[PDB]
Parts: sequence; C-alpha cells; structure tokens
Amino acid sequence: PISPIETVPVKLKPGMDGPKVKQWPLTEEKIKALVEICTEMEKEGKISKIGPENPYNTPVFAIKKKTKWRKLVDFRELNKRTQDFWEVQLGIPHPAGLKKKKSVTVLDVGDAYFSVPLDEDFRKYTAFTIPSINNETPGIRYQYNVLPQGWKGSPAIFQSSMTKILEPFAAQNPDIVIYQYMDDLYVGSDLEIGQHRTKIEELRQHLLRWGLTTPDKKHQKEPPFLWMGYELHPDKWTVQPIVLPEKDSWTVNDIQKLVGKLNWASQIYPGIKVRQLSKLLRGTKALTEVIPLTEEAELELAENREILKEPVHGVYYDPSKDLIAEIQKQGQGQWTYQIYQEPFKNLKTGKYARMRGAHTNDVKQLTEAVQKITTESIVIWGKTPKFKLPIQKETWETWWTEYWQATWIPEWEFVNTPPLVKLWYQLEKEPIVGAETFYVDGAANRETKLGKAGYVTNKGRQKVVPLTNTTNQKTELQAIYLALQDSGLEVNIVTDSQYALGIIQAQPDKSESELVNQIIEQLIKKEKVYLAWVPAHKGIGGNEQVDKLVSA
Amino acid sequence: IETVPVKLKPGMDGPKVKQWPLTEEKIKALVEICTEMEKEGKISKIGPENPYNTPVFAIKKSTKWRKLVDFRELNKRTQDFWPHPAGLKKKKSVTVLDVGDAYFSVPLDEDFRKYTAFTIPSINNETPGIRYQYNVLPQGWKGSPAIFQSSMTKILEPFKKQNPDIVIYQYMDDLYVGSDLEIGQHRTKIEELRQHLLRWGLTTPYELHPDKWTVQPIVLPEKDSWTVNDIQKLVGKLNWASQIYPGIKVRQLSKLLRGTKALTEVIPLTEEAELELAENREILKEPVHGVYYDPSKDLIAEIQKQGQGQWTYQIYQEPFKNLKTGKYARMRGAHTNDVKQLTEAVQKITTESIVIWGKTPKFKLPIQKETWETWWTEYWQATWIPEWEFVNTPPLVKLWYQ
Ligand SMILES: CCC(=O)N(C)CCOc1ccccc1Oc1cccn2cc(C#N)cc12
Ligand SMILES: [Mg+2]
Ligand SMILES: [Mg+2]
Ligand SMILES: [Mg+2]
Repeated sequence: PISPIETVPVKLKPGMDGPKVKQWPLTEEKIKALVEICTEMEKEGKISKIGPENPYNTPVFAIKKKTKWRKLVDFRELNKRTQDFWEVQLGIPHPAGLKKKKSVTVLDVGDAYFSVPLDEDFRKYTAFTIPSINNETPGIRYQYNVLPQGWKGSPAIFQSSMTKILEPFAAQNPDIVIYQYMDDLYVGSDLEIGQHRTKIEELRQHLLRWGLTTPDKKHQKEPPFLWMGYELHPDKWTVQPIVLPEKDSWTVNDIQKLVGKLNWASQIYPGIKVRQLSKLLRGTKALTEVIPLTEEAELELAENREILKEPVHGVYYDPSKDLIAEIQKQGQGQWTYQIYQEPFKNLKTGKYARMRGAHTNDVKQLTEAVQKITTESIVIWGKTPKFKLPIQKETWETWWTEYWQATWIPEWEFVNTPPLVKLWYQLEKEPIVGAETFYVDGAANRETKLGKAGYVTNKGRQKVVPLTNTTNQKTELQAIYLALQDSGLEVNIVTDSQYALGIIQAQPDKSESELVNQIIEQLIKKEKVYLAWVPAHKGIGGNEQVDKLVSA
Repeated sequence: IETVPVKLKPGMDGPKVKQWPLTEEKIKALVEICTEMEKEGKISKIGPENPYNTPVFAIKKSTKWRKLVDFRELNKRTQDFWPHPAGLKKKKSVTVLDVGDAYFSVPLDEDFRKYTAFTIPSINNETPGIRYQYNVLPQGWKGSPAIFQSSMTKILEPFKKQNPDIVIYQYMDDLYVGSDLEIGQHRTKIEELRQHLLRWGLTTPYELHPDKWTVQPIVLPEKDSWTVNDIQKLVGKLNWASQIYPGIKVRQLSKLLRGTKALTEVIPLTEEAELELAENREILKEPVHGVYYDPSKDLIAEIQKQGQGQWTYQIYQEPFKNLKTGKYARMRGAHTNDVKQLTEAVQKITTESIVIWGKTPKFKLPIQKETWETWWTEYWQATWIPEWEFVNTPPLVKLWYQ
C-alpha cells in the first residue's frame, strides 16, 4: 500500500542526466517472471507503464535463490548520478544503553521502500524495460512511483517518512518508547502486558492507515532477539557466540577477520587481547599474503580461546543509579575496563592497548584509557562515569604536574587491586653531588653504518665501544646506555643529542626498541640519574673531549 | 526584507562535518534553544535531501545555555565577499561588545540556506539527529557581518561623528571599541554606544588594554654561585637565542668549563665571563631587526606548559621570526585545571591576535586531540573558533621561554 505521505524533492547531480544503461537480453523464463511481477506491481501503483519518449533505462534481472521469484534492478548508474542525501544512520544503539522495559515488541515493515512514494519529477529517471522475446517485438516500458529497492535515496527518504508518520502517534503516547532502525520498529512499555498489546494494535493500525503493513500479534518476533550480533534477553544482553577458526596457515585476511571477532567479543568478554595479533598486520601487504604467527600471537590467541569458553552477559541501563568504570592493567601496553552500576552486573567491557608512539609509560596509557572510556560513555549514555583506578593520587599528581602536555584527570578513587600503576623511576631535577659525571657521545658513518659510543668522565675514565649497522641516533642512545652500564648507583650524564634527551626525559617504561628497553632496565636499577644537555661542537668541555674521542 | 545573493567559491560544495557527540545535558539545552529559535522562524527543520552539516555545541557566555555553531568549514567555503585599524592596538582601553544578535533580523539568501544545516545529535543513536537550517543570518558565519556591514555603518555613523578619536573595529560578532580616555570616561563612552545601539533595536550584553602588553625579552638567570651545570644551561640558552640576536657570544662563558668537570662543581664567574654575560643581557633587551607581518601568510601560535599555572606562547609566521610572545599566569582558585587554563590561554591569544592583526592564528596545542575535542567547550566563551592542531612540546623549547 502506497502512503499519502508527501514526497521529498530529488534532484540529479548538477550537469548530469539520467542513466541510459541498455538492457541485457534475458532467458524467456526470466522474462515471464518479470512480466508477472511487474503487472502485480502495476496493480498496486508501485510502477507505471510509460510512453515512448522517456529516454532512460536501467538494467533489470530476475532471480530466485534456490519458492518465489524476486525482481532485481541495477541502479549503479542512476545512483552515481543522483544527489547526495543526509547519510542514513550508520551507528546503531548499543544494548548497554537501553533502559529496561517490561514489554518490548518487534515490528517489521513489509516492503518498506515500496510503501513510500517517489517524487514526481524524478520518476522518469527510474525507467526500465522488460525485454521482448528476442527483440522480436518492442519491450515493456515501466517507471517507478515508489522508492525503488537499491536506489541511493531510498534508505534516507524512507526513514524520514517513517519518522514523520510516527510523530502523531508518539504524541498521544508519551509512555511508549519507539526505536526506529532500518525497516524495523522496537516498541517498549511498562504498561500492563494487556494494554501494551492494546497500544501495539493501535500503532499497527495507525501505520496501516499510512500504508505500512506490520506483523500480526502471532507473527511478531519473539525474544531473545537476534539483532545485529547480539542476544537481547528481557533482562540481559550478550553477543552472539564467536567461532575462532583453527588453521595451519594464516593469511592477512584470516587475521583481519580474527581481530574483528575478538574486537566484537571485548565489549562483554573481559580480558580479550589483540595487540600481538594485530602487530602481525603492520605490513599487511596483501589480503592473501600468508603471515607466520609469532610466538606472542600464539599465546594471545590461546588465552582468548580460554576466555570465550565461559559464557558472559551484560545488563541494561538504569538512569537513576550511578555509572562506574574500573580499569585493570593486563600486560605490557594492554588494559582492560568494565562499566557497571551494580558491582558485578557489567553494562559492558572493553580494552585499550594503543602505544600511539614508539615509547610510552603506564600513567600515560591509563590516562589515555580513561579518555576512550569517557568518549564511549558520552556516546552510549550521554554522561561520564565515576572512575575506580588502580593508581594513587601521589603517583598521578606527580605525573600530570611534571607532564609538559595538558591533561584532564576526572574524579576517581584509588582501588588497591594489584598490579597497581606506578612510576618505575624518576630522573633527578638537579645534578647529583659526589656522583661521577659521564660525558657521552655517539657517532655513526651515515654511509657505512658503522659506529661508536664513548664516554669521558670527570674521574678520568674514558671508553669507546664499536658499533655495527647503526645510526647516529641509535649510537647517541647507545652512549647513554654505556654510561649507565659503567656507573655507580648515582650518575650524572651529559649528552649533546636532543633526540636522545627527548626520549629519556619523557620517562618511558616500555618501548618498541630493545635498546630503549635496556636503558629502561638500567634506569630502574639506578638510584639517582641526572641527565643534562649541551649544544654540540661548542667546545664546552667534557663534551668536546668525548666528541674528539668518538670522532677519531 | 530583501535578501543578498550568496554563492560558494567556484568548484566547492558545502560543508559535511561530523556532529561530535554531547552529554544529555547539552542536547537537552540545544533542543530548548532550537525549539524557540524555530518558533521565531530563525531556523526550520529540513528533509533528507539536504546532505550538509555543521557541528553545534552548547556553551556559556552566565547560567543560561548558549548555542555555538562551528562554521569554520563553511567559512572556508564562502570567503568570497565584498584597512584594519592599526591604532586599535595602541589605545589605552578596548572594550568588546557582542553585537551578534543584530544578525537575526536579516533574511538569508533562500538558495544558500541549505548550506547552514546542522544536527542536534541523540544519545546512543536512539534517533537520528534533529536537523535544521538557517532562515536568517547566523552568528559565526563570516558572511553575516559582511551582509550586515552597511546597516552597521549606518547605526554607528552618528556615534563616530560625536567621537572622532574613538576607534571601532568589527570582527565576526564583536565590536572592538578603543579609547585613550580615562577609564571612567571610557566606560561611559561604551555605555552611550550601548544605549545608542539598543534604542536602534540592536541588543548587547570584557575590557582589554593593548597599550600595556609587551613582547617578552629573553631572561638570563642571575645566581650567587654558578655550577658547571648552571653555566651549561646558560650556554645552551644563549646558544639558542643567537639564532635570533646575532651579537651573542659564548667564548668567555664556555672557557670557564674547559676541562672535564663534575657537574656540581662551583665555577666562579671570572671577569671576562661576567662582562660577556652582562653584554648579552643588553643584547636581549632590544627588539629583533627585520620581523614584519605579511598579511597574506597565516599566523601560527605555539603554547608551552611551564607548570604552576604558567603558559608561554609565541605568534609567528616564519619559524624564529616572532611577531609576539607572552606568558599567561593562572590563579589556582579551586580548579583552574590544565584544560581550563589552556582553553583560556587560547582565547586570550586569539583576542590579542584579532586586535593586532585582524585575523585569528592557527594554534599548535600541547594536548591529546581527543581530550581537547571532549572538554574544550566546558570553558569556551568566545563566539569564534580558531583553527588548531595537536603537537608534542619539544624538550628545550619549554625551558628556553620560561
Ligand atoms: C528490557 C528488555 C529488553 O528486551 N530490551 C531489548 C531493552 C529494552 O529496550 C527497548 C526500549 C524501547 C523499545 C525497544 C527496546 O528494545 C530495543 C531497543 C533497541 C533496539 N532493539 C532491537 C531489538 C530487536 N530485535 C529490540 C530493541
Ligand atoms: Mg538507547
Ligand atoms: Mg598504536
Ligand atoms: Mg654528537
């Protein structure tokens, strides 16, 4: 049934005309199916036979996936030529953000698109043709009067129409919640299940008056609902079950689909990790290129299969209770969080394991995790949560104060659940008295890639180590590593490398580079370290001598 | 009553910018504001055949909520339109008047209205946004003051006639009114102009003093006893500053370090070394030689967290050729946290920048992007929005501007 809703005006992209895609010939079987479908659709006003003048065409086809037939049109050309529309909703509501309702009904709109009219001046550009037997005769000219399935504007214009159509009904029933999604409606209420069925029946007949057919009270989908990868029970939600494949070889494609399913599971499965797995895609040359699995990826995947063994569910949302988020460290770089209002009733879970830089530290990463949780809470619930964090005010205050970058720290309470989050070391702010002063330098032949790291101390010690296949930057770090290695528990280091200074002052506790991870181990073992910088090749003293040494 | 034809620059379509998500509190406020704006005909709802979008935000200028539209992308796409008073920066006082409400009495070219479309987002994708477009001249669109300009000249001509030495500059939704009068005479002159504006049906609700603000000169430490480390810092800082002031020398200062000395060893400041440093404090006093403002090139601002509520900034167009530098201080006053501080600093720099050159700078902000995208509106008061990007402050840039 075509609805008496107003039509949305539609224009072609300016300076383009309608598609003239000539129709491909069809088997007499398919031609018969189309003619009978098209007459039935003509009967219902969905399409109309058109004169000879309409110069447009779009190929048509007939199929019946191996009972009934369906008519399929290829609007690819017409789509390319028609104006853009306000993007139909992409994002979908997240089950953890639904409010518990006593009865929820699922209505499917039958032939949604065909129930809505297509504005008049645009109908000419939908013309299509049912081939004659073998071009023996001229074919049938038809054009659409409703939103064609597969045309670019149908999804947005349908949703717009549905929204307008709903308004008057929602007006007189502010006690009924209606979600609109594609050609579905999800109608919830806490009314007595009796008058709830009453209101559903009202809404169905309101939609029928506007041309929208709805399922009978005996065909309305029953719970728990299979919806967009989820299971929506009346009192809990969870994801639909995940099947991780077992393979001897893995292509870039198998891995991608695998990080996908694990990402999917992390919204309710606490503990999922995908860092070492997606490291495997850092090159990802081709979707077919086989990628050997590192040992760490193997253990990651094995641990995930263990978590998937147990079954898990999330709860729905209560606007009156608080919103709370806890974060636990979960290995190097990888973090896990839960959001809940009831101490063991999770709304949802998630991960954060982004380095977003070659080197980081734990406080930086936890602060980033708190950021992603904040963005996510706003999206799902329109507010930010309270945070319960395994880090003391002393730790965090010191960091965000000393941190050269601006940082927002929410209200949180310290939760003493090891592994706690701590600064593993801190450089000195002032040079150390009675500690040996090491003047370090590195140099590398930018062509041969051979190098040396050296030092000269104030106690008169000097040393040079040879380096192969290295860079001026890697040697500058190596010189610092050397001085750490050959010093006591307290040491002053003086470098001329802004690169090396920049890395160390940042105070990382984890790195992609093994050398930087080695320096980090030294730094922890040390009791006091002061790092200082001087401009190079300015004959300062200490720096000049170790430059002379290493540059020889 | 009659509208003014408006067009986009050739070969450009309108904006399609994402709507950031908002707290239920801010969405609630935007629906209230927009419901009344529609009642008064200032905006109307729109259909799916409008693909355009500009972000909207809820801020506070007071305890009632205000609505801010980020027309940065539309402004880039309409700059087609139509001397900035260099004396404004000189005046003893400058007061800023929000005259943005003038715009809402003016029809906007019906063919251009679609380009101003915007969305009020929902929570958790429950509904698609509520979608509106503008029927009148909107605040924040750079076409609005251009269209209204003739009306503004008309309403101001009397007042300028009475007060020939008072400078009135318009930028976006604000009038900058600058005098050399005594403050009480200044604020009276402002009140007259407010009264004159109001009684001609142009509603209006911040005073600056551009004669005082100076470009900071480099400051070298003054110590009783100097260690090796102190002389190294001094030599490094002075080495940095000599990319800017040619005349700086370090020969005598670094000589004091010849050898291979412990860092904490006290070095007396010999006579020649003290002379060199005293001369260098003198060189750092004067201004740089050939640094001039090219109005075609963009202004860039950089900001450094100095700790204890302090922030240094530089505005420049070519690296190391600073048009202005400054340092902002913040009183802890309960919260005054890092983002509140950076956000206020950005507004002060932009204001200063508007006063001096008439354009806003492009900011290099020391903050994680998402953190900024999340909280910048909790403290934003201006009605304009500069461009910005996100960076990682270098190690020594901080201490050298301290
Ligand atoms: C409490 C009990 C429950 O069962 N759900 C699910 C949460 C109740 O939230 C609702 C509220 C109003 C209307 C419908 C609701 O349900 C859905 C919301 C959003 C998307 N939906 C998709 C389906 C399907 N297939 C059902 C829903
Ligand atoms: Mg919801
Ligand atoms: Mg990363
Ligand atoms: Mg060197």
